[PDB]
Amino acid sequence: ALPPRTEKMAVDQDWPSVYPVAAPFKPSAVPLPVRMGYPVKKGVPMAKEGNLELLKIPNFLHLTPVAIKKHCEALKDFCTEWPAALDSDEKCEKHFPIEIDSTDYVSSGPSVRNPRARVVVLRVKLSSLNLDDHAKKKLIKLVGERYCKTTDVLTIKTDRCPLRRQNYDYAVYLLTVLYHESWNTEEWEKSK
Amino acid sequence: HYVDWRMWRDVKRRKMAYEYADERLRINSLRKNTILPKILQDVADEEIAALPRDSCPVRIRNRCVMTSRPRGVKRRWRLSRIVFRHLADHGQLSGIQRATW
Amino acid sequence: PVVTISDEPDILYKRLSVLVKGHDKAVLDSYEYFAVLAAKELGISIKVHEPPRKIERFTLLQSVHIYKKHRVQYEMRTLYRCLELEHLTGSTADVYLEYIQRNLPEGVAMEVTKTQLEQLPE
Amino acid sequence: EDFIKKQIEEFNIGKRHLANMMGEDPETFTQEDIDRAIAYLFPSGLFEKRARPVMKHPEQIFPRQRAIQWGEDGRPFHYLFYTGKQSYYSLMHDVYGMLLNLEKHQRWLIKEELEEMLVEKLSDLDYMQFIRLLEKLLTSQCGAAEEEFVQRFRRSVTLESKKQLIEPVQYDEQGMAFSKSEGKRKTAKAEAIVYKHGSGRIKVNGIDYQLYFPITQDREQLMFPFHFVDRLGKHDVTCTVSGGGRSAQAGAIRLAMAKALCSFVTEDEVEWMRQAGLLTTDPRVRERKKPGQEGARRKFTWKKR
Amino acid sequence: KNRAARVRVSKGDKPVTYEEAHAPHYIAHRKGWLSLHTGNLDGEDHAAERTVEDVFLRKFMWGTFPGCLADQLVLKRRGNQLEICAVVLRQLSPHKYYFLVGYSETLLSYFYKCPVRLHLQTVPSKVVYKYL
Amino acid sequence: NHHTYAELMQTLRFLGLYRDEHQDFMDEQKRLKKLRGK
Amino acid sequence: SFFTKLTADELWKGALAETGLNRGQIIGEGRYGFLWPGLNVPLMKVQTIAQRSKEEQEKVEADMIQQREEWDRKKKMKVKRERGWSGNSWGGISLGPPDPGPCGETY
Amino acid sequence: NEAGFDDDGSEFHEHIFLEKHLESFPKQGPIRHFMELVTCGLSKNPYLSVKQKVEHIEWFRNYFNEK
RNA sequence: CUGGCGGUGCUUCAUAUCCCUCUAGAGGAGCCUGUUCUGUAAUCGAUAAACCCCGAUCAACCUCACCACCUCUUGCUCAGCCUAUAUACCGCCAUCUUCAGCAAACCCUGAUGAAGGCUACAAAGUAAGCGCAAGUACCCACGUAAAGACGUUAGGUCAAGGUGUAGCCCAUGAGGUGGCAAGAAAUGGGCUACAUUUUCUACCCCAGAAACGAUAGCCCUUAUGAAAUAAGGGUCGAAGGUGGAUUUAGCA
Ligand SMILES: [Mg+2]
Ligand SMILES: [Mg+2]
Ligand SMILES: [Mg+2]
Ligand SMILES: [Mg+2]
Ligand SMILES: [Mg+2]
Ligand SMILES: [Mg+2]
Repeated sequence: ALPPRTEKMAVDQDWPSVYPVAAPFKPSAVPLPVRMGYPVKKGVPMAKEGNLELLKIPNFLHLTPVAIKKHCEALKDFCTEWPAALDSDEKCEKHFPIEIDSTDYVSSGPSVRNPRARVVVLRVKLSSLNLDDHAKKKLIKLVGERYCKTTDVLTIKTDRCPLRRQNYDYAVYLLTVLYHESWNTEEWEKSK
Repeated sequence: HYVDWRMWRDVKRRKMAYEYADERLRINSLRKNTILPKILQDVADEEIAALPRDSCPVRIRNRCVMTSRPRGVKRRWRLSRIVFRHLADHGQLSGIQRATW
Repeated sequence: PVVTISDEPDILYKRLSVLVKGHDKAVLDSYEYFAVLAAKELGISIKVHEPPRKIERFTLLQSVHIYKKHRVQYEMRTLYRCLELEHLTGSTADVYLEYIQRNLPEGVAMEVTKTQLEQLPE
Repeated sequence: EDFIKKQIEEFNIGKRHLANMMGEDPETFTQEDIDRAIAYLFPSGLFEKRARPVMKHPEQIFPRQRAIQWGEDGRPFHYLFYTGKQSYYSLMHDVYGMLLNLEKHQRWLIKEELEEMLVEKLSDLDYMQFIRLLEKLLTSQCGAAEEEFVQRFRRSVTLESKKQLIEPVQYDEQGMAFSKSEGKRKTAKAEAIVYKHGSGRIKVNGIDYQLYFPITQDREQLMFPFHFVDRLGKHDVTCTVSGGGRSAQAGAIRLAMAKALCSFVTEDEVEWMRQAGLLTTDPRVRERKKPGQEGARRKFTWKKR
Repeated sequence: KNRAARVRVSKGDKPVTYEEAHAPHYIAHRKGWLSLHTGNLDGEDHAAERTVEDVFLRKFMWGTFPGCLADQLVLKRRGNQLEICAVVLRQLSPHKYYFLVGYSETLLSYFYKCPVRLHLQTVPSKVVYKYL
Repeated sequence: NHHTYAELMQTLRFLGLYRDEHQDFMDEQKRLKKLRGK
Repeated sequence: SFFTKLTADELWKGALAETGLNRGQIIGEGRYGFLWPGLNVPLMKVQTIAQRSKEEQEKVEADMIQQREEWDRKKKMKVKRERGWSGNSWGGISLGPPDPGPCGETY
Repeated sequence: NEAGFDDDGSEFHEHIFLEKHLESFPKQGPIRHFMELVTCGLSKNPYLSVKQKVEHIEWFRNYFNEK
């Protein structure tokens, strides 16, 4: 008696009250007798209930479309506005030339220590600045693998410290110091 | 408490090369060099020539655990192709299959 | 929401570049479909396609003892789906990634989200 | 046989539960729900196409066999029951009776198809005899009802491969009758813009074809299509070649020019070009390097000898 | 020939499961992957330690139940979730089942610093592939 | 190192919640050889 | 070690080799275990918590060894087949009758 | 990836600013240049801290110009 | 009694698989490379059929898994063995396959014996189960990685790794310390030249030397080490003028 919640389950029941948690397949708690397996010769797939293949699937039986809509309605919160600064990778850089990257990769195994969140680059568009009287001849030489033609992509990979936000802070401080020093160019910087 | 012996030899050699870190570090950093004085270079040479075995940092040969095989081994899975092939044949590895192109 | 309502200025996020990585085709397809569905439910205009695959077929023999005239390889039909969100806020993207990771596909179908801040220069 | 009905009832209960899952009102859903399921909560990933999750109502998948072959004190359903496959022999006897009746008055399917249609596993010579009887019936006084009854077991002709996908002349973009095209040759692709007028030269990748390929074979390949159509000079192009190297790019440009020509050319010349061989891509493409061999197909020396 | 994991025909009603009947050239074709772990990934790295941990967990779980694990497990790493799908067989009473399950769960959760949990395979029919 | 791991496996076996097939078989074979020895 | 070890199929097929145990100690018992309130108790409705000792465990191990010896003795289940006609030959001996066919007539 | 892997702080002005903290030997050989190169390599390595770099520089200067 | 055999006559026939035909690397030779095996304190795996750029995606003490000196029967192992029984295994796999079928359960053919189940103007097959076929994905459906049935060499292996049984239990294991890299002799698997093709140069094809190949080894070394391996700079700058009936893949 007491079948595996297959025949005793009432018909037309509240399914959201069956798989609310992000649970696995659970071959014993699956009222879906799905047939899985390769045929033998000329007949029907193998077993009926939990199959080895069914478990080998990454397992997404949990959270059905109804539960998906429920989770979406739950996540409906957090509606922060976004500015319409015109895309095309032009006005966005004109507003703020710097373009820092603060990602959050996903870790594997039971360890969260992922040496990958320290990525940082101060990709500031110098063309958007456009306030260099004599610093044009100074910045072109004070950096090697930078200074393009169409758009000046000043991307000084500043990754010296063992973090990201303080790395960007130090990069901005160094850029400000360099700009202040270039405001009063040297004496032998003209002849190149 | 291993079953074979080559595994234990590799373990001992690797741990001896790792423990004595500063010595071999300075030796490898200062020996073969054309700059700076040669006094410290000769000192490191004498140190590495007078010390006994089970310490030199040149004791790294990729081997596996299931067989302890040095021939054909990769650092990605710390095991040999045979162990990798044995695990793939049982369908215990994701993405591995026959070269279907 | 229940995240301590504050009044300080937020960080200007831009472009949530994502890149899924895996081996199985059906698993990656399911992951990208679920991601696109959730994004459309959130209301974010995005694009999707298929970048070039990256497969480094390592070397190995076909047998175990002695065999060279008959060799074999172990490749994979891996795929990638760049589910990048063009311009959006940081909190919404963070909550979205949290909901994703709360039940991500084991092994295959691993995402590599990436943002791009801005802030003021000096 | 009872196991079939047991599994049918089990799958019916499963489908009932599945329908109860969704809170919407459409119960007689189509393949959309199964597709969504396979995409979300059933992504196997098996390369094969049979062991994949294809859960479906077995009311139509589970095949059927001969039900009961007797009733009240034996009594089968025909007088040819002891002959094995009574249905086929009864149909043959009916065909012979119709043959005799017609005499008094005055494509085909495969064996597996006939077996699937009926419930008997017929051989080949019996099928040949059946075809002979059907041919005798069709020949014995050509009528209409019998002809249709015989064709019921046949198919139509459905002729294919005749007309060519005539591409429009394309007058948009600019005030010139250009036409897009492509070309493949050992992993290569391009997009040409062959105009209709301009009796002069051609701009290959923005530069004349003098400093690009001084070899005469390249110019001959470029002329191949224009020479085949005889519209030589009256053509200007500004194609953008990419991929390949030398002969690959030459063949790609040749195919692109041939397609651009066939786009706006009479059906006769279009078919002549299509049949001559200068539109499709030959199988000569970068093959898969054999891992169990040194080079491509060159196997080891003393392999079998 | 190649008997990497297959079993040629012999009798008719012999014992055999899904994993105990497959060819090497059908690892991903007619057969699935019993370990969708975060190891052998690309272009992502980290595979040696992941495979070692997977093998250790599988061997430990096989050693737990005495004479009840015919096929390996199917580990699932949903970030910080270790889901086990063992092919367990009805041994004796449910009290021992619950006691052992809870003990193992608590032990693994306190050891690996990650929640672990398993589920029995209460099915009255194995995953037989070939009748053999 | 397989030292702490070996001790943990031995403790688990003592607790009656593990299995050591190869080790027990080797120990039995060694006992048989000693009985036949030496 | 253990990583280098294997399951049991290889050992069994090597010890048998035909080409060319899980029964004794229970999981609840151990070489140095104690009374686990989880099992080895009634329905637990109210329960008692206790622990075993080294002497009790040794006594249980001795009892298990005696049970194993008894099982080994029982394994020698030899029966003298009634010698039909001659010895070591399938002579005159009755086994069983033919079961009924698909029609009937109990034979 | 914040729950760990902090590697202490830097205050955006501790790991790089190593000009003063050098202990320059009487400028007459390549020892100062080698120390500058070592400091550059340490600054370019984001897997170190302030105390670690300070101890490394101290040990280097000692083992070099102990005398 | 049905088979292996047919240099049995014959039937379907072999499509690069076979002779008549050739496209071409290699055969006389330079370089990486080992085979029958030599040597001590530097095992090697049937090291023929399926080894001789196979395991080696490679041999400075690790890699060489092979031996001696400081000590043991707790030897890091509540010891192991890379020690052996291929007449006992698990393990991977070519071969015939470039075929065509094997048979449980039934019912028949021999006065029921070793056996067989046999042809449509039909003379006994339905044939559990394993198959080509359905291709498993792609350059679609030919073609590629791999077969393609019961099987073929007590098949290779007790040592790629583990293992019944025996031996070491003053080891053939070793905790710490010391030891090779060369072909006496032949050879072949890959990059190379005998010709203007060895050098392709600023141009990959609008302009041409030595009239030959114009090596290796050695020194400075990218790397390091107690003994060089892919190769950049200098020197040598050779070996022989497609050289033996030819050899193997190729129907694009
Ligand atoms: Mg042998
Ligand atoms: Mg084969
Ligand atoms: Mg096929
Ligand atoms: Mg193939
Ligand atoms: Mg053998
Ligand atoms: Mg010894």
